[PDB]
Amino acid sequence: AKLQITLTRSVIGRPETQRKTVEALGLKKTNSSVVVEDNPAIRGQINKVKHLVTVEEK
Amino acid sequence: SSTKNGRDSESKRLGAKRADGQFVTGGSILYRQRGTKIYPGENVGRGGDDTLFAKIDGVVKFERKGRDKKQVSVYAVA
Amino acid sequence: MLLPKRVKYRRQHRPKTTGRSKGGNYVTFGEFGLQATTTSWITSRQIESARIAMTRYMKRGGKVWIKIFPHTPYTKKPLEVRMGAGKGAVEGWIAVVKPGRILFEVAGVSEEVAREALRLASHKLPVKTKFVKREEL
Amino acid sequence: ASLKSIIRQGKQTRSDLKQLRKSGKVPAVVYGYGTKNVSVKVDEVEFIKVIREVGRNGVIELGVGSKTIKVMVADYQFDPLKNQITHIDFLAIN
Amino acid sequence: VRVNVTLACTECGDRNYITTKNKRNNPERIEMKKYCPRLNKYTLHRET
RNA sequence: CUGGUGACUAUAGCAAGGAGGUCACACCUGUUCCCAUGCCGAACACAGAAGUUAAGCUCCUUAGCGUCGAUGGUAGUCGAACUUACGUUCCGCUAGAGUAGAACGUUGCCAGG
RNA sequence: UUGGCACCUCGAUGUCGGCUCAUCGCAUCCUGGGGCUGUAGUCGGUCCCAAGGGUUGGGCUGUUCGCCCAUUAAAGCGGUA
RNA sequence: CUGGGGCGGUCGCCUCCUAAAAGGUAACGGAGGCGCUCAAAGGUUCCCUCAGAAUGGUUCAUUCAUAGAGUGUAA
RNA sequence: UUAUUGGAGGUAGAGCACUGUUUGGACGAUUCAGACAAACUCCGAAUGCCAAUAAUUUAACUUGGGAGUCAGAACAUGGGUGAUAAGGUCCGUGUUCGAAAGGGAAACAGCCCAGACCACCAGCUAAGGUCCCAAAAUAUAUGUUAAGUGGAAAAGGAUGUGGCGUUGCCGUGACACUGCGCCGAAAAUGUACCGGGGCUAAACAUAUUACCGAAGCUGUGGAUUGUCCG
Ligand SMILES: [Mg+2]
Ligand SMILES: [Mg+2]
Ligand SMILES: [Mg+2]
Ligand SMILES: [Mg+2]
Ligand SMILES: [Mg+2]
Ligand SMILES: [Mg+2]
Ligand SMILES: [Mg+2]
Ligand SMILES: [Mg+2]
Ligand SMILES: [Mg+2]
Ligand SMILES: [Mg+2]
Ligand SMILES: [Mg+2]
Ligand SMILES: [Mg+2]
Ligand SMILES: [Mg+2]
Ligand SMILES: [Mg+2]
Ligand SMILES: [Mg+2]
Ligand SMILES: [Mg+2]
Ligand SMILES: [Mg+2]
Ligand SMILES: [Mg+2]
Ligand SMILES: [Mg+2]
Ligand SMILES: [Mg+2]
Ligand SMILES: [Mg+2]
Ligand SMILES: [Mg+2]
Ligand SMILES: [Mg+2]
Ligand SMILES: [Mg+2]
Ligand SMILES: [Mg+2]
Ligand SMILES: [Mg+2]
Ligand SMILES: [Mg+2]
Ligand SMILES: [Mg+2]
Ligand SMILES: [Mg+2]
Ligand SMILES: [Mg+2]
Ligand SMILES: [Mg+2]
Ligand SMILES: [Mg+2]
Ligand SMILES: [Mg+2]
Ligand SMILES: [Mg+2]
Ligand SMILES: [Mg+2]
Ligand SMILES: [Mg+2]
Ligand SMILES: [Mg+2]
Ligand SMILES: [Mg+2]
Ligand SMILES: [Mg+2]
Ligand SMILES: [Mg+2]
Ligand SMILES: [Zn+2]
Repeated sequence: AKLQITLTRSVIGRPETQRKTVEALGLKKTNSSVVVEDNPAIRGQINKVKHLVTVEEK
Repeated sequence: SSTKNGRDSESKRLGAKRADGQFVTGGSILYRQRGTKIYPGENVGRGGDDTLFAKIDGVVKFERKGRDKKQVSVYAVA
Repeated sequence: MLLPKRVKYRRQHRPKTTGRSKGGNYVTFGEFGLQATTTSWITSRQIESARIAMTRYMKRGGKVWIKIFPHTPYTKKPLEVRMGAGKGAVEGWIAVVKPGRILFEVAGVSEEVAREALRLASHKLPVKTKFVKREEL
Repeated sequence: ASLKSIIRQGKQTRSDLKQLRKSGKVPAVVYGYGTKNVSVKVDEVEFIKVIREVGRNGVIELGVGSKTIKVMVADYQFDPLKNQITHIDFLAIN
Repeated sequence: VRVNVTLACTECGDRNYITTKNKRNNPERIEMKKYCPRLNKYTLHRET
């Protein structure tokens, strides 16, 4: 019931809305990580920026 | 030669001014329009230029009327 | 054919040429047809030349249907003028053809004759074409 | 008169349908009196053989999941380019 | 319409009520009852 | 069951056939009064009750037109990858048209019976 | 080529023609090789290979261009501000 | 203002399209209109319903006719 | 910012119910069939937008002091204009440059990867790559190409070759779809678009396993400024 989200791609060259979603997930710099409880809202954020992040069931 | 065209009037910023489900005060404009594209509903007035406005404080509801017509009402928040 | 007898607006935005053919993708009046596999504008002169070729080869006797009509006018500026100062004057009339659109239909001749006539017509057109028969299961 | 169909399990994606049509199969749906709606897939060559052996308004014995229900070709979708049947509507005539 | 007019009361010295008319249509001095603030009633205001 | 009066996106409407008037509704007979026609008691209004279901109106059986309408697929397209190809690929959303099918109304009060 | 665009140059990138001197391309004017011919021969037409060399002296006009006179195997077309 | 400048055209306001289904959005882009009018063509109450077609008659009548008429004026 | 819920609106597509355009029948304008539309719509998305109450996140607004800016550019994409010309021009949307170094694209503001506090002769990766120039596979499996195609182009032409099929006569044909090649293919200082050498794979298509590769991330030490509790 917890996911670890890692920012594996740069936000450079990405539209502002994707950058805002990445910021809302708590990810700061490239290869930084967060651990958050799984719920539909977090899943929606991840789906929006899934080409930029890696998800591990943690 | 020359073009005979090149004229236009100022855009009039019509359309919805408040959202369905939003709370508004009395006198708030809900909709600017030409004609009755949307009709005045409950506790909603229709101004001289067809502007729809709330007559009470309350919550805006856009609803259908008949088959091919629409209306907007305002209902007092309980 | 040649052109509309009248149109509301003689200066029109040019049509979009991407995508596939919206309709008229089946043989519906005759036995055989010319189906476009490539996209292009088709002018009234191209239509008229293709029609003359096909009907001359068929030696009359058969029937010819032209399924596309040049509804859209297009404009051209005068030779050697700077940009701007309004849109040009109507230069010709075109139809938009996308893959799948049947251009001509024929009936009343044998299969071999239809094939030869449609090949001759297709060599006048700016699109790749394929010979098609009336579609059944 | 006889054609065998495989039930299409779940919701197919676009890629699933593309692979299906590439592999010579035709997505199809069965509906009508006496049958509940089910998505199936039949071989294109076999379907053409059956259709040429019975015609257009004919009755087809369609094996649909341990049930030999009788159907008629209500409608079908065809791609004039590449000359390929893309979808079939089997109506169970009861 | 055609020309601006001023309607005058018989008691008020104000000419508050201006309006318009068509001279060919109404060449005669038009008159109508209008509210008069200084008398607090409707009186007869006539074209000047 | 009928009527009065509301609510609902015609699933309610039109069309064709048949059944009924005990009360009720209606057609109807008239113009003295109230009222009334750019003319006419056709309408509106008023007296009524000779009569009649004939039409309106109720009831019944039809999907004929109209309306409603899936599933499946197709077009389009948010996003991603490739690419410059009148493009390809993956993913989510997903029409319009057409198909099966629904449907010859459901219901709130008030009164009568 | 006539243009379209306005990207370098306006604290300056001299414009046409000729003269002098060339250099490169080949879509070849001549010369060399060859296929077809409605190629008898002599001459031609057309296409293919080929850039080695060659490819004019005057009248008119500032002219380029062009017309003309007289030749020549031929008097080629273009690029190089 | 200006796909250099001049010459031509334009300069304020209204409507539509371009305009990418909120709003906004440019070009010497595509189309038009305004610089009024009406003493009722304003207010209110009551009543009313069109264009067209067919069919008959030396304008009238019947039937259909959701408006295909009208709405002072451009959309 | 996302989830969910509600709403406004007419684009893409589609359609022909209205307006206009158009093809072939039939009957004597209507009807059957089939098409077209920025200023057509019986319809109608995806998205975007406005809101309402959960998750994550870090802003937001007001009032004052001080500005600078009002020449923009390319790329991608929705469109006008032009010629479905321009490194053209004018709007919408996004990114980068501007004001951004580092790696890749031979060189190359605007493309791809990625945002340099300082030091290191440490490590892992991105785009892109791994025969030599020049770091890392002369890697593995299956096949295609014979054109140096790869390493700039079309209508059209052709017993080039491979995979798929529906078929006909009795080895042989017809037809349909498709992979990769061939011809069509002529320019000016010098080979002269693979960057060069070279390559029949060191080309191309699928699949897999390694490795190289940046100032990205990590490791160690240090500087400055903040936050939490030196
Ligand atoms: Mg406007
Ligand atoms: Mg007013
Ligand atoms: Mg159609
Ligand atoms: Mg030039
Ligand atoms: Mg510029
Ligand atoms: Mg200068
Ligand atoms: Mg200098
Ligand atoms: Mg040569
Ligand atoms: Mg030579
Ligand atoms: Mg020479
Ligand atoms: Mg100028
Ligand atoms: Mg002038
Ligand atoms: Mg929008
Ligand atoms: Mg808008
Ligand atoms: Mg004007
Ligand atoms: Mg004026
Ligand atoms: Mg469209
Ligand atoms: Mg038509
Ligand atoms: Mg047409
Ligand atoms: Mg439209
Ligand atoms: Mg461009
Ligand atoms: Mg530019
Ligand atoms: Mg832009
Ligand atoms: Mg920046
Ligand atoms: Mg850089
Ligand atoms: Mg760099
Ligand atoms: Mg570089
Ligand atoms: Mg290069
Ligand atoms: Mg470099
Ligand atoms: Mg380069
Ligand atoms: Mg490594
Ligand atoms: Mg190297
Ligand atoms: Mg090495
Ligand atoms: Mg090569
Ligand atoms: Mg090459
Ligand atoms: Mg070639
Ligand atoms: Mg080289
Ligand atoms: Mg290289
Ligand atoms: Mg490093
Ligand atoms: Mg760092
Ligand atoms: Zn007074």
